Amino acid sequence: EDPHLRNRPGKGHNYIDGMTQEDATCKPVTYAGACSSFDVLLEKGKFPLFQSYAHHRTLLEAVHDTIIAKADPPSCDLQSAHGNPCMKEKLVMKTHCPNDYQSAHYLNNDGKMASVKCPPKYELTEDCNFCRQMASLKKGSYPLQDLFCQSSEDDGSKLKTKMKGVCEVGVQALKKCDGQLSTAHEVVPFAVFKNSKKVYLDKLDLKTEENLLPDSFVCFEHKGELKSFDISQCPKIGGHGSKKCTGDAAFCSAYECTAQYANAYCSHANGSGIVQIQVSGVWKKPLCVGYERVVVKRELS
Amino acid sequence: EDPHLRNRPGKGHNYIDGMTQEDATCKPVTYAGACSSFDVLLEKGKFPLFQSYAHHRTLLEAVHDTIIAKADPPSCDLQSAHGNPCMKEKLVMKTHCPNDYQSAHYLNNDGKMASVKCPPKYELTEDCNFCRQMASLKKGSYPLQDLFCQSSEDDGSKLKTKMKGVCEVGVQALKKCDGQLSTAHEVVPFAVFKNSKKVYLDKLDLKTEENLLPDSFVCFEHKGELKSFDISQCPKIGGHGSKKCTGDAAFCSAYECTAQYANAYCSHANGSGIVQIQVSGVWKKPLCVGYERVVVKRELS
Amino acid sequence: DPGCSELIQASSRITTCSTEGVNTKCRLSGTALIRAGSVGAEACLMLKGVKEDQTKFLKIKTVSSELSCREGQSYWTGSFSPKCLSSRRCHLVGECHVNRCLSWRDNETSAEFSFVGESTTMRENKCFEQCGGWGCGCFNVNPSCLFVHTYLQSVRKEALRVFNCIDWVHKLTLEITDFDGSVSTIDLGASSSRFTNWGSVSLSLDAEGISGSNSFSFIESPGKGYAIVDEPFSEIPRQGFLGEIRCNSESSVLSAHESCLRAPNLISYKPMIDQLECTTNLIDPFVVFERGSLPQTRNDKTFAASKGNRGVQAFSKGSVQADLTLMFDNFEVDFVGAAVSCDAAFLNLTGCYSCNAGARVCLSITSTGTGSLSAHNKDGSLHIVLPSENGTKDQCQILHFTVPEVEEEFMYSCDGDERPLLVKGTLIAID
Amino acid sequence: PMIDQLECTTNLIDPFVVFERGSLPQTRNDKTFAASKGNRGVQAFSKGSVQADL
Repeated sequence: EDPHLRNRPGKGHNYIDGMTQEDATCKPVTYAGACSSFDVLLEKGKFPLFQSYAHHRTLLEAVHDTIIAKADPPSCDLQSAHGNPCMKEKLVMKTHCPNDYQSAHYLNNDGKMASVKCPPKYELTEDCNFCRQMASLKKGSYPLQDLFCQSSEDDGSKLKTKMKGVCEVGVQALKKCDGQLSTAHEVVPFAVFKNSKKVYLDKLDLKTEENLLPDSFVCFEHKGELKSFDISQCPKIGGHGSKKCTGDAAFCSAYECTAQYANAYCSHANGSGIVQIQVSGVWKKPLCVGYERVVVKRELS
Repeated sequence: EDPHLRNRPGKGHNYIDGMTQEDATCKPVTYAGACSSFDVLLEKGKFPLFQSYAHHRTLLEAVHDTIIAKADPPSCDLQSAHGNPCMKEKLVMKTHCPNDYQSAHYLNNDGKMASVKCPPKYELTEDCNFCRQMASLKKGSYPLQDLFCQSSEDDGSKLKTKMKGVCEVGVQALKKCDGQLSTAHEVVPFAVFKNSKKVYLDKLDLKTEENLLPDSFVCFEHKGELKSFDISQCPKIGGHGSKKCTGDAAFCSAYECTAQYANAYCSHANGSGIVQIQVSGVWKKPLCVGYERVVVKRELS
Repeated sequence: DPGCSELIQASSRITTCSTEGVNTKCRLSGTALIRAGSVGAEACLMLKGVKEDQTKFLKIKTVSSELSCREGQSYWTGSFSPKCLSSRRCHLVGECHVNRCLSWRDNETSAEFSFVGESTTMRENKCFEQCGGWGCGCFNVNPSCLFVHTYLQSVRKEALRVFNCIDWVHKLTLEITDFDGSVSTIDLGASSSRFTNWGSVSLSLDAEGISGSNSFSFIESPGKGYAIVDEPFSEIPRQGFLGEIRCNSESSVLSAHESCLRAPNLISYKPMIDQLECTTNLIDPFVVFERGSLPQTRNDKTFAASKGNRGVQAFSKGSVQADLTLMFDNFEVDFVGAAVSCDAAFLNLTGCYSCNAGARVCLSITSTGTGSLSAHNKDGSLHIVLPSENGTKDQCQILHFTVPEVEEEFMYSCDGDERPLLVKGTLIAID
Repeated sequence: PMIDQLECTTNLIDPFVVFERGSLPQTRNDKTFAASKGNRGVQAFSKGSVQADL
């Protein structure tokens, strides 16, 4: 089942900087849309976290949501010399990158959209650290991290990495290890709140608290395939908003149905709610939580 | 850890005096060329010792490394009459060897590389005793025994063969057996020290101490498909080199790496390092540990 | 009330200090041992760094001695009410055969009841034959048939969950306080482990239990009090027994889901040609719930419910003798040397001596800055820690002594300099 | 199970309890049990004579 795999509530814009080859088909994201930065997110056997949390937000959709700023530069070149921002955070990665790709975006420590791009027409290697000569080449980027976002606004400038007993993980300089460093590639989650740093975690505990929220409804155009339509354009009952909206009994019981005056159809959906995160015991609202495979240096003794 | 069994550290020479007709495709030993004295060591499931110690030297390369002496004469002529010094040492080596060969090297009593020769036009038989007439003829040398070589300067000239229960092995006259003896054919390993004798081994006790050594790394190339290059050209910490090379934590922890600015990829090897031996109840660092199948005369009532 | 009754020093093998940013911090990569406190008493953990003033403490507040129960085979139950539906048809008309209704399956929807609708409840289909002729409105001489379609629905707005207890686990609700001041309330039973921010903790020694618990069934009520029944656990649900109709969840009883279990041939019927009254003699659990409502008097113990966490408990009247294992998962403990002043004064000293209870001390700490106060004696067996802030507040904790005339000199400080202090108070003999 | 919460735990016996309550040296009947010096292995000490043949 799962009729809400490709439908993106709210914004739904997967525009990448530098790799400008999919601006025609990428905004918005409909059911019959084409975009290499979203098709691999629902691939069987790749990112199960996005398949489980499909009715949420992504990285670029969070950048275009006026809540996450972009890095400078947003698209770094792989053929530079010294002083490359996308070098230390990229070489310590571990997830294998597929073929027929040139750009690769991820999340930096400061919490901005960081991406890399090679000169045309050079594709990525096996690890994605370097580049090499060139199915068909994709017109977009490849998400290097399996993270998601939502509509949150809590501050997290006072919360730091809570990884106890860890010397240096990823690119952050936590504490000073007294024993011998044990280089091992493991999976360590991360969490980024509203304008904060990359706060790593150890035991991710995510819960869902669904309630009467406007994000639990979708709307698709009629057909005498499917299209895209924003559900936030439907006002309450006994009122008039910007665009017309209509639906069935569940959608008409809370919102005003305009019958044939609209161009869509509201249906009873779900999978939204308010997802919380377990950070330092106190349940907070995540904004950029996910998983990143970096190099973990633990103590041998 | 890519398996590269063609790169030879040090000199990489495989030729003997009196029969230098293989100095074109085997001086040095690289990916280009065809030499029968090195191609037979790369057989699948035949020589596990050379496959385990791939990044180590051999016997001829150890002789050309000015670290061990050679036998006199180094190439015994099997065609001349009135006998030859290379007869009682090779006749006891009852082993199998293919045809179309002209030379075969082994170890004598004085710890020197004793080999034979075959002037045109003569080829070795199934045993290698005499030379007969002859398709292409392999003008190299077929290794009759499996061994390796490494750099070592540890003293040990007063240590001879220490065996128990064997009165005579190979051709050396060990202990005096006043009673009887049984002639059998068994595989007994041997060893050699820095300017010593052919010390046979009864209890094979070997170990590998993998350490940050220059001969334990393989550098690649950057195109824009990762072929080998060289390891002696990568710059060091505080030194000077040709083109810049980079790699993981092992290559960058000991040498210099610039990642993006570098033009080579130095990765860690596999199965290489300090190899020691356990003889006479003490640990020593030999030059090369090998085995052979000769005549073993044990004790008998 | 605060007050560590048993205090122990951590070993130097698992205590390694460091220095980062003009501060001396240290982590713990081991596990210490401390005696479990009684009702009111605590069990602090003194941690030492590189010198004397740098001293941390980890207080564990013990609520009371409880004996939780271990749930095993659980099931939900409740009251229900059938609804008989009659539909008589003539013989040789569709499926009006007298031989088909005899071996009619319950999971087979007849042609005369295929228009009921979405009925995902405990439904069944029978087949009772009647008479024929022109006396009951039938055209055929052969006797007619009466189709039966009865489904079970829920009529009670609440339900009950009947379960048992295989063993009484001695659970101890501990309020572990971290070094910085983070308060965390957890619980430990027998040898169970939890997950805290400082690592993990588990109960060690346990010499308290109640035998004979399999022959007692418990009933849980949503929000209301629990119950107890003096009978063994319900085996197979049969006719005329408490728990003949069970389920698996609360929604399976409040909505009468078909995924539950029931007694076969339990729904009775009244074949009255055209009329039918399906009535069942279900057992009402509310009568037993009212006759046996907690709390009750059972032997020398007090059986009651529990607050916050759902579960059965058992109040005891014995001593508290247990051990705790504070497992530190390599957690760093930092400390900043304060520099604020604090002029404390003695108030009173009430309580008892030579017992696990202790004695309450009164201290009027008057400081000018927000920080922490550390106190100690002379030989090195007593330590008092109390928060300090700008103002005049009355603090204190529970202290243990073995003499009614307490005349021990204390050494408290708040910035570095230590000043003497004498305490006094008359205690009573408390066992 | 608590809707969205979960409290998974076990009930295993801590071996360090018996390890600490029965730490060597622990005498038995009339001997003395202790560890070995150098080689790993349990041994025992007696108070008798030495009567053996090599």
